[PDB]
Amino acid sequence: AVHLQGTELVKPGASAGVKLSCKASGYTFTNYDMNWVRQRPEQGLEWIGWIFPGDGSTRYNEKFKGKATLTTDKSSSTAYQLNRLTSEDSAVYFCARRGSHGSYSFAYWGQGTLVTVSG
Amino acid sequence: GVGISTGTFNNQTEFKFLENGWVEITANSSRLVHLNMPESENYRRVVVNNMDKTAVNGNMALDDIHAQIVTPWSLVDANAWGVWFNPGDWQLIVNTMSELHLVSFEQEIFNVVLKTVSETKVYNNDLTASLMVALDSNNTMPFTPAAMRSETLGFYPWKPTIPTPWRYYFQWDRTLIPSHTGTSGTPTNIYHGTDPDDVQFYTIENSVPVHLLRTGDEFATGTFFFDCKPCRLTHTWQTNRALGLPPFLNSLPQSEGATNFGDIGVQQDKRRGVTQMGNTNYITEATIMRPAEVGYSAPYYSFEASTQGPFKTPIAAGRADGNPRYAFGRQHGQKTTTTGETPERFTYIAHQDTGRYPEGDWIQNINFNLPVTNDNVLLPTDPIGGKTGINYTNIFNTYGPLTALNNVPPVYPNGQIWDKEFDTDLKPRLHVNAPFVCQNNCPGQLFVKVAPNLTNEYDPDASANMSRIVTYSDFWWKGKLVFKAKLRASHTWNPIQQMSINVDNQFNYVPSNIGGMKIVYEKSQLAPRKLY
Amino acid sequence: DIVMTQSHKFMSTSVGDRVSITCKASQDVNTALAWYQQIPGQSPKLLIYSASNRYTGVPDRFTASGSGTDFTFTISSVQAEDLALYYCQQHYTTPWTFGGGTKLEIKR
Repeated sequence: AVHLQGTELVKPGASAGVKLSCKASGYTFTNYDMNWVRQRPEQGLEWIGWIFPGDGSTRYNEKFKGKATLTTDKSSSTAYQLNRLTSEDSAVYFCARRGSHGSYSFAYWGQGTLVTVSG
Repeated sequence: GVGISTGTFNNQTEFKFLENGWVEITANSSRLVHLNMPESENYRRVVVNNMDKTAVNGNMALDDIHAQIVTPWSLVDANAWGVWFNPGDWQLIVNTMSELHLVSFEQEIFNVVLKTVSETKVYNNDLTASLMVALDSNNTMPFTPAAMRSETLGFYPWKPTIPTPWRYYFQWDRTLIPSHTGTSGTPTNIYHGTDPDDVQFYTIENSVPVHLLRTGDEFATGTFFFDCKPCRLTHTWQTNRALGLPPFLNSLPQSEGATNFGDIGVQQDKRRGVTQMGNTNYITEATIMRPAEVGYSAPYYSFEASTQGPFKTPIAAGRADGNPRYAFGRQHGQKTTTTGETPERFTYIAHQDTGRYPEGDWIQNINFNLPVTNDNVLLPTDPIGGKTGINYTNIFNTYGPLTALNNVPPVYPNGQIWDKEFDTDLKPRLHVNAPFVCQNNCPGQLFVKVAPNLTNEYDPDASANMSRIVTYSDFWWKGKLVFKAKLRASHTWNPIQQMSINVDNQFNYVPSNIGGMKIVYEKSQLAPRKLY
Repeated sequence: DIVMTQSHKFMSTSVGDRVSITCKASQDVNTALAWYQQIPGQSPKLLIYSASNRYTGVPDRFTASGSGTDFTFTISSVQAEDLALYYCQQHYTTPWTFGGGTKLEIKR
């Protein structure tokens, strides 16, 4: 009964940041890292990073280093992404979790939160 | 009494120059130790299992599973070089001395002051409260050096220090079958529990006498007398290629310069000497017979598993692998004005040339057809097991009866001084964490606790924890460590390497404008030494 | 960074046939490969992990094979609920990289 629930649409201007959230239910939150992926309609899927809520340990890729910061909140079982500058980074963002196996496959995904940057 | 001091502050290092080139070094260390009341006055049995990281395939090395008894007592550790020496005394020792003995050790606790917080906050004096001190002289409780967790007393005589909460390892079982990114199964990640034949629950109350020190009392552990081997402050440079009589040069250079070399004017298959290759006539520097072997090769980044999980096989001497990495905080050398929880780290590269260079080894067939082909050689660039990143040097052990190696050097200021010997039948030849090793008995550990300060509503038949008055102590610790050193003599025409201050390392030894201090790491074995 | 290229972007398919999507990797990943299926407008669903193993709940018509730099993901009998966008992820090293996708069609 693992369920990930992300927040809904956001429409920021092309100067600021938006904090996306992902609420986890159905498992020991601190037993699994939380991964964030991006889907643009042309450049495909892309992996942003992961956050281990216990010990709060992050890892990004070189592309989203200064662009997104991950944060965890225990006692609420929530994950957060910051999306610092957000120039034309409009895409659908997913909050994913590994699975029961041990490979970094993604068994459980959130419904996706769309982020559109316009004026 | 209530208004009489019970001891004196002394943080001086005295050098007494006996005759015949022997020096006594008396290091006095005085600190002000601040102690809080325990979070709980009960013993806890806690299991740590980081399933989140080790369930991922490939993270076997990130295993942190264990079981520990958490104790309401605190430990007072002074087994680190920085507690006893500042950069100046360390310079004097490592520039003037050659060996180092460990003679004596003693501790005292004095000027105990116990206080109570009342909530603004008011701080009152508990003239009738007591501080429990225990000294494990018989060495019954498990040994626990703090220098490996960087939890000793601080390195500054003018900075108050805290003791570390005591705890020890409880037995457990753990199986972690390794894997990699791309494994098709779920091998096994199981914490089994405890084998009833290995349970060991120690308590300070049942093993050691406890003294209750009030404001006008003091504790004095008598002087412990070591009996160990001398630590050498000289390093060796001779490998197996520099042992014995060199080859006679029949053509010496005529024009002194940079690229003018000498020549052994004898063919390699017409030279005289002894070899251990009884089927070849070549006598070279890589083939000639040396007395023994200096150093050894060992499987590097190798993990052996046992009943409690996987662990890294320790390497005696390194040249990467073998070099210890030290991480520490603001009390132990880091800039006291930095912000953040990132510790300061350094890798100690020792001066001694007793390691190996695996990118330069190789094996070849016993036929020894010197221009070697592919099928008759094993290089550090061939796959072992089909793995592109694993060559034979990763699974190679050349430790034999002909192996000679040196003990580990002192690491200022974060290294340990002394260690306890393993209580086994066959003992190891050296430790990798301390130059000195107590073989039979080692100084006892000093545990401190603040006595329970009960209120008027106390019920032992209540499941909740006892309600205590918030109490904290500050006492003064004093220590005397006596070494014996030999003053070094010059046997060469040329100077040697010495430790000194210069324009690059200048501000590492003086404080900043806001009171920021730091103790950088210094090398110990500076001067060379003849091996053969 | 490991780039993973799926051969075609659109693969023709008639219901009941056997379809084989192909995936290539820039460098050698031993098995280290996962296959996802995404209906347009929803979250992806994990179909295969370790390039051969089938996740719990996936119908037995999806299979996969391969190793090194070549991988294949085949449906032995197509249904109308199988025409989606199939993605090829590598979990050999970070950063995790996905493929471009191959949309399965019905023949015109």
